[PDB]
Order: sequence, then C-alpha cells, then structure tokens
Amino acid sequence: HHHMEIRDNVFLITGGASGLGAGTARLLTEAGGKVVLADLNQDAGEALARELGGVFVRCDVAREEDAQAAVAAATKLGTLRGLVNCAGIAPAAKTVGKDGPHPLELFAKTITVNLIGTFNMIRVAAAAMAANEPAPTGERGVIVSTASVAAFDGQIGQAAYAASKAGVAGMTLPIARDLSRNAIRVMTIAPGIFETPMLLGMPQEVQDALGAMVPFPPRLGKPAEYAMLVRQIFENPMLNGEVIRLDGAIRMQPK
Amino acid sequence: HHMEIRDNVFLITGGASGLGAGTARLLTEAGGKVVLADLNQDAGEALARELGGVFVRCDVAREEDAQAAVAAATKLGTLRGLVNCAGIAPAAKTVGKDGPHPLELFAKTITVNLIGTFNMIRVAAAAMAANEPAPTGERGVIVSTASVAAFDGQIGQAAYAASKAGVAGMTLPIARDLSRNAIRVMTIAPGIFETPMLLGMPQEVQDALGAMVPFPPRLGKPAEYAMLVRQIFENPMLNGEVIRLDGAIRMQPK
Amino acid sequence: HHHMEIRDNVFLITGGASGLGAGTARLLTEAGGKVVLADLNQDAGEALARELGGVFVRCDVAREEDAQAAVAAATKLGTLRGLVNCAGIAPAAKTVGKDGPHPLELFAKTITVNLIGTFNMIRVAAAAMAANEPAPTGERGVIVSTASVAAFDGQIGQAAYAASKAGVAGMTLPIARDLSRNAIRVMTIAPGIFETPMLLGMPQEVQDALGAMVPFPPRLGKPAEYAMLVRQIFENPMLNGEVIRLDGAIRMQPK
Amino acid sequence: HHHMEIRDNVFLITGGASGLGAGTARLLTEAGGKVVLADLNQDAGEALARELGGVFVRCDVAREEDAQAAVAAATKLGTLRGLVNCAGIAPAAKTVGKDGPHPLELFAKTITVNLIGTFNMIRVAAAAMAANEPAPTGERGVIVSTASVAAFDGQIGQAAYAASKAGVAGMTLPIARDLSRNAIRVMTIAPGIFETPMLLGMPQEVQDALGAMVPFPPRLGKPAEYAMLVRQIFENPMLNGEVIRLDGAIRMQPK
Ligand SMILES: NC(=O)c1ccc[n+]([C@@H]2O[C@H](COP(=O)([O-])OP(=O)(O)OC[C@H]3O[C@@H](n4cnc5c(N)ncnc54)[C@H](O)[C@@H]3O)[C@@H](O)[C@H]2O)c1
Ligand SMILES: NC(=O)c1ccc[n+]([C@@H]2O[C@H](COP(=O)([O-])OP(=O)(O)OC[C@H]3O[C@@H](n4cnc5c(N)ncnc54)[C@H](O)[C@@H]3O)[C@@H](O)[C@H]2O)c1
Ligand SMILES: NC(=O)c1ccc[n+]([C@@H]2O[C@H](COP(=O)([O-])OP(=O)(O)OC[C@H]3O[C@@H](n4cnc5c(N)ncnc54)[C@H](O)[C@@H]3O)[C@@H](O)[C@H]2O)c1
Ligand SMILES: NC(=O)c1ccc[n+]([C@@H]2O[C@H](COP(=O)([O-])OP(=O)(O)OC[C@H]3O[C@@H](n4cnc5c(N)ncnc54)[C@H](O)[C@@H]3O)[C@@H](O)[C@H]2O)c1
Repeated sequence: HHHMEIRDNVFLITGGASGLGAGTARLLTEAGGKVVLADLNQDAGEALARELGGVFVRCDVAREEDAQAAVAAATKLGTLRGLVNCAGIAPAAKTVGKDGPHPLELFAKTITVNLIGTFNMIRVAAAAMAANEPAPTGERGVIVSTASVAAFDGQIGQAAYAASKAGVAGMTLPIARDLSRNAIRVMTIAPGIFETPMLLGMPQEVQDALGAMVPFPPRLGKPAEYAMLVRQIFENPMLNGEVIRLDGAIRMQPK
Repeated sequence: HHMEIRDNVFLITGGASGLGAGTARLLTEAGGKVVLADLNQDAGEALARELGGVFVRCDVAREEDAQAAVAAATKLGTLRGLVNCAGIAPAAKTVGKDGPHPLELFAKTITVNLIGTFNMIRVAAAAMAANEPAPTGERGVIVSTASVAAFDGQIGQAAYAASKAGVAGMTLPIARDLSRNAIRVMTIAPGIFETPMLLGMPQEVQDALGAMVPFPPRLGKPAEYAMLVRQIFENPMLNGEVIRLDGAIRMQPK
Repeated sequence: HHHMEIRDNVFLITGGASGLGAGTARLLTEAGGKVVLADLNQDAGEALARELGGVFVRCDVAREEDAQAAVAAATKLGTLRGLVNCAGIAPAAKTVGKDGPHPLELFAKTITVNLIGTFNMIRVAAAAMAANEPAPTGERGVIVSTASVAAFDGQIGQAAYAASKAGVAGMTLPIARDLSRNAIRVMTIAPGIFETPMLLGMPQEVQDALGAMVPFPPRLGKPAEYAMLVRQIFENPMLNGEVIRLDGAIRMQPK
Repeated sequence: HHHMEIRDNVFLITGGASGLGAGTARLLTEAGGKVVLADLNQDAGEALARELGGVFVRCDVAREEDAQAAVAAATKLGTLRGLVNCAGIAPAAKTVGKDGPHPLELFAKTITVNLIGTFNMIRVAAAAMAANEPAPTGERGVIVSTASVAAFDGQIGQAAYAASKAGVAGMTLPIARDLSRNAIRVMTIAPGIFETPMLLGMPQEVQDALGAMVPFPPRLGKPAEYAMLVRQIFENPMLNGEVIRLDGAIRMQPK
C-alpha cells in the first residue's frame, strides 16, 4: 500500500461546476473516482455531472444546511475520501476608492464565501471522514483547499480576497493538527493565474499580457495542472499541513 | 527624522484592556492624545479619563461604530494612528466530541477579529487620507494585531488562526492600496502576553507557558507590545510587514 | 503534451548512492528514466548504478571539475532533463558549546557541501540544459533541490544545517527567475524526517518516538514518498520557484 | 527595568566603516554606547572610530583570528551587550550568463563574507556575552544580523546574494534557541534598498527610479532608519528569533 486509491472512492468538489473545480472533477473521474459537484451553478453543474457520471448538489458553501446536504450525498454515493474546496469569488475594490472606503458588505461577502465557506465544508466533511475506516496507507480522508498567491502577494484592490485566502492558508496547520488523531491530512494549494471563467471581463489582450509576466511557463495555468497537484496530494501520504504555490514562479506586483 | 507622536491623535480599538490599554498609556506618555474604542464602557471611560483622552463605545464589526470612533478622533485633533487590538480568542476543534466545530463560533471569531479590523482600517484610512502629510511624509500609520497563531495555529485554534492569518495577509495589499495616500500599514503578531485574554487559564498553566518561551522565559508585558507600536509609528521605512513579537517561541499542537 | 516525459530522458541525482537520492533514482528508473548517480560513495553508487542500468560518477558536489564530469556523463547518456540535488550532510553543534564556540570549519563545511555544492551542480547542469531543444511542454529541463524543514524550524544544534538549507530554499526564486528565459523550472523540497542513513546516529527508539511526534502519518517518511514529489515536480509544468514542505505537518521544537 | 541600557555599554559593529554599520555606530554613540567598529576599511574605520570616541579593529569577518580580536577589543572597552552584523557584499551574476555558468568563486565568496562571516562573528561574540552578568531586564546581550529582502524576493542575478541572506535569515531561530539558556536575543533585519556606498556604480537616475518603486516612502532608506530599528531590537526584551523586513513595502521584481 503506497498511496490512497482514487478509483472507486468518492470526492466532494466545491466550485465543481467551473474552472479549477471542474478540471479536478475531470481528472479524478478519469482516475476512476466518483465525484460530487457542489456549486451554485445548477445548469453547468448538472451538465458536468452528466458528462462525468457524478452527482450534482446545489450548494452555497457558506450555509450549514447546504454543506450537510453535499456531504450526505457523497457518503450515500460511497466512501468519502477527499474534499476539494474550489468555491470562491474574487472581487476587486480598494481600501479607499474613488467613492470612499471599501464597502463593508463586499469585504464580508468575500470572507464569507471564501473563508467561512471553506471552513464550513471542512468541518462537515471532516466529521464524516472521521467515521471512515482507514485506507491501507492510514488515511481516513484528505482535504485540499484553494488559497491563492494573493495570500502572500496581494495586489492593489485585493484586500478582501487576500484576507480571505491568507485565512485559508493560515488555518491549514491548525486543522491538520486538529484532524491528526482522525488520520485526515489537510493541504492547501495557492494558485497564481489560471485560465478559468474567474477571468471573464479581463479582455483577451490583458490575459495574454498577464501570461507573459509569468516567469515559466509564460502563460496562464490550465485547470488540469491544478488537478494534477490535487492528485499528488491525495497520493502522497507525507503531504500535510502545508501550502503549495502553483504559479510559474510569478510574484504579483501592486498593479 | 520621524513622525512625532506628540500632539497627534491615536485611535486604539480594544483600548480598555490588555495590549490596547498598554499602547494607550505609552502613546499618552509620548504626548499623543488617545481615543479608546471598546465594548467595555466602565474600563474604557476610566482609562480615557486617566490618560486625558476620549472613550467611544465601539463594536468594531459595526459600520456606524467605526464611523463614530473615527469621528471622535478627528474632532479631538489630527488622526495619525490606528491601532487595532480588539479581538477574541475562542477555542474549538474542527471535529469535537459532540460534532463539528460550530459554524457560528467560527463566523463570530472571523467577524470580530478580521472583518472588524478591516472595518476600522477602511474608515480610519479614509479620514487619514484627508490629512496634510506630516513633515516626514506620512498622512498616517495603521497598526493591526495578528498573532503567532497566524503561523503556528494550535489544536482548537482554527478560527482564531484563520482570522489572524487574514489580518497578517492583508497587510501588504492594504499598504499597496494606501501608498498614494502616504499611509503606512503594519502588523504585529504577538506570542503570549499577560493580559485578561488569559483569564480562565489558571496561574500554574500560565507560568508553565512562560517557561516554554526561549527568551525571555515569561509572558510578554503590554508595554513591550506598546514599544513596538511606537517604533512602527516612528520608523518611516516600516511598511507592509508582519513582525513576530514572541520571545522566539513556536507554538506546538498542544 | 501534458507533461515532461521521464521515459528515455536522463536524470542526474546527487547523493544518489543512498537515502532520498537512491529512492529518487529507483522511482525515475521504474518510470523509464536513465539515471546518473553522483556521490562520494564509490561502492554503493557503482552498485546502485549497475542495478538500475545507469551510470555512476564519483563526485564531490563542491568541486567544479566533479560537477563538470557528472554533467558530461549525463549528456553522453542522452538528453539531460532533470537534476535532483540530494547530496548533503547534517552535523550538530551549538553556537556556544560546553567547550567554546561552534567550530568555524564545521559551519563552513556544512555550508560548502549543502549550499555551495548544490549551487555548483545547478549552474553546470543548467548550462547543459540550456542547450537542449525544449520538450513539447516547453521545458528544456527541471531542477529540484533538497532543503529541510530546518530552513524554517531549526533546532538547538542545527545553526549550520539550517543556514545551509535556508540558503537552498531562498535561492529557488532568483534561480527560477535567472533560468526563465532558458525554460528551466527550479523547485525545492523541504523534507521533515525521513528514514535514511542520515539518521545512523539516532537510536531506533529515538527514531520511533520522533515518528510518533509527526501529526500525520505518525512515522518517518519513506524515500519513495520524497521521490513521488520529485516526479510530480517534473510532470507539472506550473510548479516553479517554490519550496514544498514534505513533513507530515510536523514543526520541529528546540529539542 | 523596562529595557537594556545602551549608555556606557559596548556594541561591536561589523561593516562599521560605512553605510548601515556606520549609521548604526553613530546612533548608538549618540545614545551613549561605546562602539567597536570591525571592517576591512582601515582608513575610514579608524577615522570614524575616532569621530565616535570608540575603537577600530581591522577585521575580516571570515577569519577566526579577526573575530577574536574584534571581540577582545570590545570586552577590553567595557561590557559587550550587542553585536550588529553589517559586513557584506552584493555582487551580481546570473546562474547561466552569456559566457557560461556563474563562476563558482563568486558564489563562494559571497556566501563566505555574508553568511559564514556573520556566523563567525556570532559564535565568538556569543561566547563572550555568555560570560556577562545579566542586565536588569535579564539579557546578557543581543545579536542583530543583516539579511536583505533578497532572502525572499531574490532578483535575476542575485542567486549568490539571496542564498547568503536567506541563510542569515534562516539561522536566526536556531541560534536564538541555542542562546536562550545564555539569555542572548538573536534577531535579523532584512532591509530593502538603502542609500549607502553599496549602490556605488548604480547611476543616480537608476537609484532615483528604484526609490520611486518603493510603495511608501517613495525613496531609498536612510542608514539612520536602519539604526533606529537596531535600537528598538536592543530595547525590546520580547524581540527574539525573528526577521523584520525594513523596506517601504517593496517586493522586488525579477528585473
Ligand atoms: N483562476 C485563477 O486565476 C485563480 C488563482 C488563484 C486562486 N483561485 C481560486 O481557485 C478557486 C477556483 O476558482 P476558478 O478559477 O475555478 O473560478 P470559477 O469562477 O471558474 O469557479 C468558481 C466556482 O465557484 C462557485 N461558487 C462561488 N460562490 C459559491 C458559493 N457560495 N457556494 C458554492 N459555489 C460557489 C462558482 O459558481 C463557480 O462555479 C477559487 O477559490 C479561486 O479563488 C483562482
Ligand atoms: N494576550 C495574548 O497572549 C495575545 C497574543 C497574540 C495576540 N493577541 C491579540 O491582541 C489583541 C489584544 O488582546 P488582549 O490580550 O489585550 O486581550 P484583552 O481581552 O485584554 O483586550 C481585548 C479588548 O478587545 C475588546 N473587544 C472584544 N471584542 C470587541 C469588539 N467587537 N469591538 C470592540 N472591542 C472589542 C475587549 O472588550 C477588550 O477590552 C487581540 O487582537 C488579541 O487577539 C493577544
Ligand atoms: N533524512 C532526513 O530526515 C532528511 C530530512 C530533511 C532533509 N534531508 C536532506 O535530504 C538530502 C538527502 O539526505 P539523505 O537522508 O538521503 O541522507 P544520506 O546520508 O542517506 O544520503 C546523502 C548522500 O549524500 C552523499 N554526499 C555527502 N556529501 C557529498 C558530497 N560533497 N558530494 C557528493 N555526495 C555527497 C553521501 O555520500 C550520501 O550518499 C540531504 O540534502 C539531506 O540534508 C534529509
Ligand atoms: N544598501 C542596501 O540597499 C542594502 C539592502 C539590504 C541589505 N544590505 C546589507 O546591509 C549590510 C550593510 O551594507 P551597506 O549598505 O552598509 O554597504 P557598505 O558597502 O556601505 O558597507 C559594508 C561594509 O562592509 C565591509 N566589509 C565587506 N566585506 C567585509 C568583510 N569580509 N569583513 C569585514 N567587513 C567587510 C565593507 O568594507 C564596508 O565598510 C550588508 O550586509 C548588506 O548586504 C544593504
């Protein structure tokens, strides 16, 4: 027994209707995993579930009842071995802008979806995973969350997003410590800039220009490359309590 | 050579107790005028009276309270400093005996410590941006309190660690946001300090904890946190950084 | 198309006669890679090269001419696509001991083997890789070095080792920036505690107790688990300029 | 009772003939401390030591005998309470240049002066401070070293400098741990960009342009501002085992 098996195990992916979550769903399905997609986007989520043979659950990650429903769907499908938190939003607003201070509700909403939502999915999924029998490598399950390089390199306009993502990154260690007796590993990925619908409203010129600023490779990341690192986290028993930058070595500048 | 504390106004959240109180005392001794913003009327009004400053009852999570506290400061004089010390430190495991960590406890910790700190920053920064620059160039300086839990989160600290990591992580983008306004933004990450936050931890356990600090082998004094605040106000090159103030301790899981 | 191929490409592994380097050589060889092992240990290195169908070079990583010889053996064998720096030593001595200060030569030697030696191998290998045609994914090659959690969590007695490994970790970014125009990715792994001959002086009992301190899994790392991460680095085109802790979420205490 | 006294105590400052070391010397003297300046620069060191009423010792920080002489001069002068490591060099060379790889000697020399040299001074000064009676605040002494933002943000051409300064940063914690029983605090300052002779051969336009990149204040740091932070570290009993960026919030880009 060298690593946790993806084949025939269940993986709950928030934000699974789009972008990195969708790419993760595709790779885990190709590996024989069974996916539960938890997202607000019912049309895309149901469609992807049909394409992959998974289950779609309409889920606002910030709500207790929705996290419960998503986790219960996964445990009904089979043995829940992985949570991948990809649900997130990335608004921009300066601390002091042209119209006065950053609106409070905008900061709160960003924190609520990205940080409180991620914790909400973690706590519910962890409670369920703790009831599993250990796999042959010892794990009851593995939790992967998505931060961002903004946790470390926050740009002008990203105070809220950075706060939320640094929150996600910072809680990796205490959660790993909390769940060590349950044999659940806890990891975070901090992506740089990836080609997903999160970038809709960045004109194609500006996207290509941003790709060109990445040291190597000089392009936006593919969702599959995120997914590849998720799989490695699942498969490597020693990866725990850590945040991994996945960013072509970029360091984001103020603008 | 540096921004003068003397004669300028300093808004200190959590200023009725502990680190905020200590900061208030030192800033007053340096000739600053303090506004103490806290939930605690009785302790806040006493200390403000003692220091010849002003107390404002302020829940840092509330927009209207933030506005009132900043307004008190701009009335008193030129607002040159915000020090965010308001915060709470609950303990609860991700998965407890009785089920998962309660969601509301997590949300409450995040709301006081992170959303509250941001709420004070945004309002205070808007007011500071209207100031004329001091002779050293600053319109103002914002200092926030994270914790070594931002980096060394222990068992039961997921909510506190998330909140404090948030505070630490936003230091840089807020510094970047306010660089055109000539406002510096810094964060102190304290280790373990002797304040009422340790009420409940019995004395033997506090002494044992002090003995785990490499040097000095004791709990931090509020004046020591306040010394670092004062350096941040006085040093024109400190911006966009998080400083651990912890006697070199690194917190273990338990 | 999706990642750099290990099969039929050449991998130069310093410290390849033992422990993490040897485990990396085994995994890369299983994946069809051709290995050059570079090590001081002639007997073990030659025996492992023979077993894996690779090449051994007796090489002190601190010497220019040894790095040159190791790189020349690799380029003879085929297309040099990866360097893995595992050559290292881990002495212990306090800054101020019972008998006086930490000896200067012990500090210097640690830094020379672990930090100067790693850079020596990198610069020579990178110069070779820079002359490669790019692979389909765009990389001319990929460099992986070994730091340690001691870069961040240095214990009493570890000033020299910590300095050296923090140096390895900190140079990852500028070297990735230097080699971005050459399309060479540069990454660092920071292992926690792994079961290798580096632990020879630690009694079995103290190894087992230290294993029990690792949050999860409560054991020492396997060389294969280090190797798995090296493979991920090679295969993921977005991993660049980063240091990855591989440590079961442990944080090292002073003692 | 609140903090260690600078007045009438002795401070050993390496690189004290120029720039940050010189500014430190001035500020500590103005506060009533007695300085020993340790530097290669005999003429400027002797002249400044005279100007400040202290002592100069020609000291190559990489040599054991020089460290010993410099520490001896300090303990003859009075009670040695602080060491400030400012001796350093910052050459530039790419990992792979136009003409071949980065010369090995250039990397080794940078590491030798900046890292080995800083450790050499620490171990000798620490052994001498360990023999002091504690000050009323409890310290026998305090050690301050100079890293750089290049420890974290290393630029193209800075592999050697970044390695050296990340080494200095990363050894802060184990050395603090080593010296805790001796009551000696150990700290590091990581400066951004400061107006000193280190920038000689950067033309004034390039210096002014780089100052304009500092988010706030939009200028180069003054040596006095470095020195102010050194004094805070001496006077704050709770600052230990930590690295402090002093940089106007800049993050250095590849070029
Ligand atoms: N694309 C990038 O460049 C990038 C870089 C760094 C980090 N990230 C983060 O990666 C993660 C994935 O984002 P992405 O690029 O795939 O963006 P995306 O917009 O394509 O996908 C995000 C998904 O999250 C869903 N979602 C939003 N709020 C939700 C909520 N309350 N409950 C449930 N689902 C919700 C959305 O409907 C969407 O389907 C996010 O956390 C994002 O912040 C992205
Ligand atoms: N004492 C320590 O060991 C330690 C260590 C690291 C960080 N901290 C942090 O330092 C800061 C100050 O803590 P302290 O030790 O002085 O604790 P404390 O309990 O003595 O003081 C905190 C103050 O915050 C006030 N407060 C709580 N919620 C508030 C709200 N919504 N609005 C306004 N005021 C509110 C309290 O009434 C109190 O007066 C906190 O952010 C704390 O998390 C403390
Ligand atoms: N084992 C652990 O717990 C652990 C943890 C963190 C980091 N590391 C690091 O991992 C790497 C591999 O260590 P390991 O555990 O496999 O130890 P190991 O002692 O089994 O293997 C180290 C190899 O490096 C060789 N070597 C030493 N100096 C050399 C030199 N100048 N030139 C060429 N070869 C040299 C040795 O002969 C040996 O074969 C090292 O850099 C080590 O510092 C190990
Ligand atoms: N100026 C900056 O922008 C900047 C930024 C970050 C870090 N630093 C670092 O600050 C420290 C001070 O640099 P500075 O700006 O004052 O430069 P500087 O060149 O003005 O002063 C450095 C001093 O170090 C002495 N020195 C060099 N090698 C020595 C050796 N082997 N032994 C003894 N002394 C030696 C020099 O003769 C010189 O007087 C260095 O460690 C430097 O790398 C400087």
